[PDB]
Amino acid sequence: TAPVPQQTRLSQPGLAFLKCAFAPPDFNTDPGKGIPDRFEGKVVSRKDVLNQSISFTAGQDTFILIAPTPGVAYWSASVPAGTFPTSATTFNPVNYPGFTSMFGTTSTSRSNQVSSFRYASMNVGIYPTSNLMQFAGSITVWKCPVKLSTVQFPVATDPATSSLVHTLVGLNGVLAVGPDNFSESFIKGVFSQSACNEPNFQFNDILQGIQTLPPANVSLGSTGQPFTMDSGAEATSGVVGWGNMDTIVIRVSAPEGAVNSAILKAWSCIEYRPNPNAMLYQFGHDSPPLDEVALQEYRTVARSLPVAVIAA
Amino acid sequence: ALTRLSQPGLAFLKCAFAPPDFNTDPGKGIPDRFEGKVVSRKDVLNQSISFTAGQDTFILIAPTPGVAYWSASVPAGTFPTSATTFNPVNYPGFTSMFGTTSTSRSNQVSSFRYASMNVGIYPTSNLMQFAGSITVWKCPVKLSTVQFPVATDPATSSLVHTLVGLNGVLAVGPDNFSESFIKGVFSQSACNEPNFQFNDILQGIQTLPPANVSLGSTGQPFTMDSGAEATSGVVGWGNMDTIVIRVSAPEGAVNSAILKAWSCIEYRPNPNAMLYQFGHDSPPLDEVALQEYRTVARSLPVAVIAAQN
Amino acid sequence: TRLSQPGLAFLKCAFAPPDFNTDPGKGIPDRFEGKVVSRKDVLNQSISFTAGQDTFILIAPTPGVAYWSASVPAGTFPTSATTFNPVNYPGFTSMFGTTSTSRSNQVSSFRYASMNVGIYPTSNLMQFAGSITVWKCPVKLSTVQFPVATDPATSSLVHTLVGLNGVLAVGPDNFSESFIKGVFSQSACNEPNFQFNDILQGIQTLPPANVSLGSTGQPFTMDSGAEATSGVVGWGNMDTIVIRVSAPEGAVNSAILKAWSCIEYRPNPNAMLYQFGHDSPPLDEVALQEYRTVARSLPVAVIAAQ
Amino acid sequence: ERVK
Amino acid sequence: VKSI
Amino acid sequence: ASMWERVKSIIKSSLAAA
RNA sequence: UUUAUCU
Repeated sequence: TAPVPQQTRLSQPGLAFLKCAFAPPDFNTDPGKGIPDRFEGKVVSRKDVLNQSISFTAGQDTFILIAPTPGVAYWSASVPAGTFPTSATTFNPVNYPGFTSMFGTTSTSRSNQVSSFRYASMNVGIYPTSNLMQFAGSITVWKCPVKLSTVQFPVATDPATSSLVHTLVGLNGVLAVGPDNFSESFIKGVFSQSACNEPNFQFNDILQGIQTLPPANVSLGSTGQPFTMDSGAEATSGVVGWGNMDTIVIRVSAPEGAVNSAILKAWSCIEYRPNPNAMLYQFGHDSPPLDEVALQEYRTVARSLPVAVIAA
Repeated sequence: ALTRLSQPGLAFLKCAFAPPDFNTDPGKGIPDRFEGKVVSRKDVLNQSISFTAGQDTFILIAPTPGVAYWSASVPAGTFPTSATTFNPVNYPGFTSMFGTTSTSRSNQVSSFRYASMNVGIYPTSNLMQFAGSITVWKCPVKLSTVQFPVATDPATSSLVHTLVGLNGVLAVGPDNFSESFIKGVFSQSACNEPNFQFNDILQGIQTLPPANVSLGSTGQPFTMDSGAEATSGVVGWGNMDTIVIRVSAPEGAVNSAILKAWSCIEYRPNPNAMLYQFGHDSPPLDEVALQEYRTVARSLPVAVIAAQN
Repeated sequence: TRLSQPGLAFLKCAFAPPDFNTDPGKGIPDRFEGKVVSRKDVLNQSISFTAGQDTFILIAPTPGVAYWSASVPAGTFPTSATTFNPVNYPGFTSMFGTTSTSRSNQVSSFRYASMNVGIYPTSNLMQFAGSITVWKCPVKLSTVQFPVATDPATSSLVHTLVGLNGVLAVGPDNFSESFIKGVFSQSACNEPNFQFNDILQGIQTLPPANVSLGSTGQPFTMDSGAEATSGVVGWGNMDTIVIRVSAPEGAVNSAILKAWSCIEYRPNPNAMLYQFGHDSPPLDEVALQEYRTVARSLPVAVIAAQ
Repeated sequence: ERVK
Repeated sequence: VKSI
Repeated sequence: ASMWERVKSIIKSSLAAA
C-alpha cells in the first residue's frame, strides 16, 4: 500500500484606582481617571455611595445581597428564622440615590444616558446602632458566582413557537450557607468587597425593558430560577445591566425578641461610555493608559483578602 | 522605535491608521496572542454623492460587516425624528459573502473582528456655489436586547435585539470637529474594547427594529432598514465606536463629493467556504504593536481636514 | 525560561496524551484567580462501524458531552434529514441534574482548557477496510431572529449555530489516512484570551422544538434526547473537530475511542463539589506564549501509534 | 521534544 | 491593605 | 503634514518617551 | 546566488 500525502511605582491612576477597590468611603477616595484598561476610550467614572439606616423584623432572617447590576444598591428578602429563600418569596429593589436621573422613568429609555458600564469594585458595610443587651443574632456572608444567562423553551401557541428569555444562574448556591464565609455576633458588624468575575474588563452592554425576573408571563418553574425578582415600579427602579462581578450574599438571623438596628453603607466605582447627547458626557476623561503594576496588584489583592472582616 | 515592531504588526498598522496612503494594504492580520487561520480582507468603497439642498443629510459609519455606511436626509436645522428611516450602502461584493437570504449570512464564514474604520470626504463642487458645513463626533453605540411582555394565548414575553447609545446621535456631541464643506474631512475609529474579541455572525436580521415590533417599544430613537433581504442585510455589530457625520446644506447650495471607506477586517473561513483558500494564521502577538495602536488611537483628533488625509 | 508548575500541569493535560499526564492541572495560568475547579474528563469506549455506511463524529465545546455521532450512506454528506445524537462523559447526569432547568444548580459558568480525541483500531489485517479523514470547523453559537404570524403577530429570537455549514465538504487542508493507521487530534482556544461562558438553561434540541429547520438556516438537526439522559449545557470557544469514517460494507471495523478534555467551572456555594475547588493559578506569561506557539505548531491531526 |  |  | 506623519510622529514620540 | 520593509 502507498502512504497518502497530506499537504513599586504604579501610575497614579492605578494608585487612585486600586484605592477605589479596597478603601473605605470615609477615606473619601476619588474614582480616578478609571481602570488601567488596555483600552484608552472615553469614559466617565462615578463612585456610588448610599447610606441606609434600618431595623430588622425579629424572628425573621432577612437575606440581603449586593447586585452586580447598576442603579441598585442591594436587594432585600425576608423569611422565617432558620429558613432559606423559596419559590414563594420575592426580592425588593433599593436603588442608589439619584437613580431616576440616569435611567429615566421608562424601562425602555434606560439606554439614552449611556451605552455601557464596566464595574470597578463593589463594597458594602454594616455598623450596629443597637445597645448591648437589646441586640441579638448573627451575621453570615459568602459570595456567589451569579451570571446572567438565557433559557430557551417552547410554549404551544398557534402558530406554536420557542420564545426564550433571560434567566439568572447560580441562584441555587444562594440557599445553602457557602463553605467559605464569615460569621459573627451581629454586634461586631462586618465589611466586605467583591472582585472581577472575568480576567477581561470588557464593557457589559446596558439592557432595557427588564423590570421583573422571571419576566411577566413566565412561570418561575419554566425559568429554573429558585425565586422571583421584583423589578418594582418601572419608573422608580429597573435593572439595566448585569456586571461580571461575584455577587455577595449576607443574611442576618434575628432571634425572637431581639431588636437590631444598624446603618448600612454601600459603594462601588464604575465606568460608563457616555452618550454624546448626555449631560454627564462633559466630565468624562479617557480610560487611563494600561499599567501592568496595578493590574497585577488588583488581582493579588483579590486572592489575599478574606471573605469578610469585622466592622472595626 | 519603528525598528522594534514586527513586520506583520506593521502592515496591520498601516491598514489601521493610514490606509489612504499606501495604495495597497493587504495586511497580515492582527498580531493577537491568538494565532489561527483567518483571512484578512480590506474593504474599499468609492461613492460619488449629491446632497439635497436645504437639508442636513446624516451619515453613519458603524462596524457592520459588508456595509460601509447608512444615510437619511432630514430638513435643515433639525435632527432625525423617530419617523426617519436609514438606508445602507453595501461594500462591493456584499451579496457574494453573505448570500441572498438572511438565512444565508453565516454560511460564508463564522465570526469577525474589526481592525479599523476609515472615512474620506472630498469636495467635488465649484468654489462659487458650494455652501454649508460638515460636523463629526463619534458615538459609542453597542448592540443589545430588550424584553417586553406580549398578550397572546397563552401570553408570553418575547425578547429581541435593540440598540443602545442611539440617541447620542441627535445632539451634536461635545467632542467634535466642525468645518466648511469645501475643506472636506477624513477620520477613523478605534476598537472600544480592552481586548479584541471575535463577535459571532447574526442571521435573520433585515431591519431594526424587526417586523411585528413597534418602535419606541425598543426605546430606540429611529428605524434601521436593511431593505430587501437579497439586496442588503445586517450581519453583526463590531466593537467599534460608530462615527457620525452631519452635512448642513443651506438652501440653493451646489454641494457634491466623493466618498471613500477603508475597513480593515478579519474573519474566519468555513472549510466549505471556497474563500478558505487564502487564509493565513493570525500573526503572532507583538507587544509594541498593541501599545502603538492604543497609543495613537488615543492621540488622534476626532477628525481632520480632507486635504490632510 | 522557567515557568511555574500549575502553568505546566495545564500545558501537559492540554498537549500530553492521557497516558503520561494523570493530573488535570490546578488551573489555567491567567489574570483571573477566583475560586474555580478543574476536572479532566475522559470517555473510554469501544465501537464497531455500521458496515457500508459512512459515520461522521463531532467533538464540540459542549460540556459533559464527548461527541455527537450520526450515520449517512457511503460517500454522502449530512442532509437536512440527518440528525446527531451525543454521547455523555460518565456521570454527566450527576452535575446537570435531570431537567434542562436544572443545569445551573451545580455550577454557574465555564471555559475549556483543551479538547483531545483519539482512535485506536482493533480490526485485524484481513478484516479492516476504509479511510478516516479529518478537518476543523470554526463553529460559534449565534442567535437568529425572524417574523412570526400569531395574534398579535410578533418576532421571536432563537439560538442557532453558525459555521455549521463547513461540515458538508472536507476541508482544503486535512488529515487523510487509512482506517488501520488510526489517529490522534486536539483542539485549541478559539479566542485570544480565555472567557467564561454562562450555562444554558432549557436547551435540549437545536433547532428547538416548534422551530422549522428552514428558518434556522443550519444544515442539520441536533437532539439531546430526554432531559434526564443528556442535554446541551454550553458552547465553549474552541474550534470544533470533524471526522469522516468510511466503512466499506464487506468489512469489519472495530476500534477503541478515547476523548478527554480538561476544563474549569465556577462552583456554586451550595454545590456539593464546591469543596474541591481551588483558586485559579497566577498569571504565567511563559506558559501562555508556549500554549499559543504549540497550537500553531501542531498538525491538523497525527497518525495513531504516534 | 513534544512530550516535554 | 498594602501588605507586599 | 500628511496622515502617516501625524501617526509616525506620535510613534517616535511615545516610543522615545520612556 | 535569486523575488515586501526600515533611516
